[PDB]
Amino acid sequence: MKVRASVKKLCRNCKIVKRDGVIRVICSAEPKHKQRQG
Amino acid sequence: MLQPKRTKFRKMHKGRNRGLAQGTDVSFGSFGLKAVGRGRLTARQIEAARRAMTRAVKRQGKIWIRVFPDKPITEKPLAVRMGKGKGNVEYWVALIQPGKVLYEMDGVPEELAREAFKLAAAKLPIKTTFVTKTVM
Amino acid sequence: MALNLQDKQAIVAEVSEVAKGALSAVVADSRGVTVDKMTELRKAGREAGVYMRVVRNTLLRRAVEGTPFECLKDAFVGPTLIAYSMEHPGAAARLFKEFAKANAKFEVKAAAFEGELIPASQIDRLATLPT
Amino acid sequence: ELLEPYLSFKIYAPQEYLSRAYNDAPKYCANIVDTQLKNNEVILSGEIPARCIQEYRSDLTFFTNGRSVCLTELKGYHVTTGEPVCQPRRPNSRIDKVRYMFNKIT
Amino acid sequence: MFTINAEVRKEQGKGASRRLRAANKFPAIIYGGKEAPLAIELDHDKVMNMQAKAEFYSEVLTIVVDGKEIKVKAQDVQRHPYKPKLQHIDFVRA
Amino acid sequence: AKKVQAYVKLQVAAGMANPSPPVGPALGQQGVNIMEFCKAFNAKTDSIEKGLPIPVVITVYADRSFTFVTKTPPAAVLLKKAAGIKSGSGKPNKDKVGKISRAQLQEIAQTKAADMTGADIEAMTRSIEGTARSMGLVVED
RNA sequence: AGCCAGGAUGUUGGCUUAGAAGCAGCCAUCAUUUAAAGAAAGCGUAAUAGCUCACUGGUCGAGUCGGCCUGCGCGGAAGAU
Repeated sequence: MKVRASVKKLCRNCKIVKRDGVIRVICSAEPKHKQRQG
Repeated sequence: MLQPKRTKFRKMHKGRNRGLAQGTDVSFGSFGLKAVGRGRLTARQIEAARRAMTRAVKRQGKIWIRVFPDKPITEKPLAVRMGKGKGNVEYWVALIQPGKVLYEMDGVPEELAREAFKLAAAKLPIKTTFVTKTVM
Repeated sequence: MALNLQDKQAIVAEVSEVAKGALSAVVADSRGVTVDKMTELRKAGREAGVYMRVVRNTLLRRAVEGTPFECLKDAFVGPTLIAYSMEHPGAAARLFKEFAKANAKFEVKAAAFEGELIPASQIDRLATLPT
Repeated sequence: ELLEPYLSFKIYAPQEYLSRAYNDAPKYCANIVDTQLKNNEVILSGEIPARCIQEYRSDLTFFTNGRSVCLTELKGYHVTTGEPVCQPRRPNSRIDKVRYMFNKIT
Repeated sequence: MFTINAEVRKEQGKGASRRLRAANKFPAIIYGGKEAPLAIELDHDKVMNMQAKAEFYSEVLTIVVDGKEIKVKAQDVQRHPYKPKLQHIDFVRA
Repeated sequence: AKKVQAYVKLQVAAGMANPSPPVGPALGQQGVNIMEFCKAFNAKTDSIEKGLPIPVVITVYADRSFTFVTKTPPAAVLLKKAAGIKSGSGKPNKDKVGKISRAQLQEIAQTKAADMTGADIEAMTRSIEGTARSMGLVVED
């Protein structure tokens, strides 16, 4: 999975999440848009 | 890559960058790209950003460039000792104090201009912000 | 949504269609079709013009806001989706029975054709119209 | 003026997989052609160049799921395609007075 | 609604104007006519919203000071170099 | 009144019996025979002028054939013989390719009204005349 | 903010006729039926069909969305007794 420091939203289905204090971008639609780091 | 056409002197002084720039207001186009930060811009960065936004406006409207290099920047070649002389010129920075307008835009929708200026603010080491023409 | 200058205007204009209006009938297409839009509204072209207003906005504070000024009984029709259809030419026009015949003609539902206020009656089918 | 043959190549594919055969069309150099369904079986009249036609057989063995079948034959000398206009040497040799044609170049 | 309350300045100079600039207020002055110029302190938070209208730079202002009203025009204005804020305005009397 | 199933509105001129270079597979994409679009397609064409591209409903059913109801040709191809020039848009506001007038285009409008959905003829007048403005044509009011 | 709805007939529109057709690129960017619909933001096709949002109804029933100005922080931040 992508680990880019920048995590601007790709598709409209993305949603910012801060699990364990780590910013993430979960995506119910396309798995490729899922990415770590932020 | 912009560059002065003949000059009084080739090599010149490093010099300090203290102060704030004169180029405050937008004076041509409908929208500008004011520098919040401070620092020299090489001639390549002007051209790189220049094409990164000319694309987004799709060759439409008009985009002035308020800054021009006019400052030679020498460089000692690699593996050379100190002394012997001031080094040969390489590139032409233009010092940018805070508040300087860089690019101006006209003939395009505003939020599109927000996109065109954003993708060209990416190419510039200095931190800039979007502005707008005022009634004085 | 547009502010009060446009919302009130939509209500006051409906009031003007009540002062000269009379017979009307409910309709509630919970699953309507645009082909059905070319039936009851095309019928208005068969009758006369665009003046008819299906106005499907039966909010208790919107369409019912004009109720105290015109026909107080209509506020009881307020619950659930409702679409008034005011008439001007021909008092007791034949448009009322069409809402029931269309419901059997692919319309799923039409608020059980309960009707409005000409005899101050209730959910009563009526073939007795000036024809 | 380089040109290549482009013989037509009809093929039979199942209708359910027939929509997957249209994806092979963009990869194939051939242009679309008329075809008609035949009950559960389906077929369509293609026409693609012979240089890439030999790879078309690999496409019906995969997207067809084993139901693929096709057939064609060479026809139509017209074609023409890029790029560079490469040519196959060489012509010609073992003929009388051939070395004098080299003088004509300069 | 072109009206701005404004207390009179008491300490002119670059020193006191820095302390005042940080307090969400900026210095200003009214001048013109046979009368001598009078410096006019005024709030920054209010005027910053007013300039957005094209009329603020054209139609006459009615700044109130010490009870007395003084109609003025925005003949001149000084932008902050990069922060979105005003620094000083020349309210020429109308 | 069953909804969408397989019907489409695409075929070229009505005089072109059994088209193939134009439509071709598209009409044969369903189980309908290619012969269905010439032996029966011309059965209504003979009633009126030939060669006019008239869309028609093609609601295919499992029972071999299909029901259909002819409609009205588009106004774009109508602006040729009745407009003189066979051209149209491409250069709209930049120059005047042609012009007619309201006295004539409104006169044709009610012939298409059998397919058009309008409360009144005047409401269907400018909706058709406004399509010629997309062509760059300037109606003479 | 969610929720069953709706989200149109010619637009197979002229175009370089091999096709672009709400969505390659050109322009116009109509107007109607109307609680509402851009003659189109994205997806999906050789092209269509198809799937959403714009917007607008009802259910619902109290506050909410989006920028600026900054304070303090998060991530970006991996080295060898």
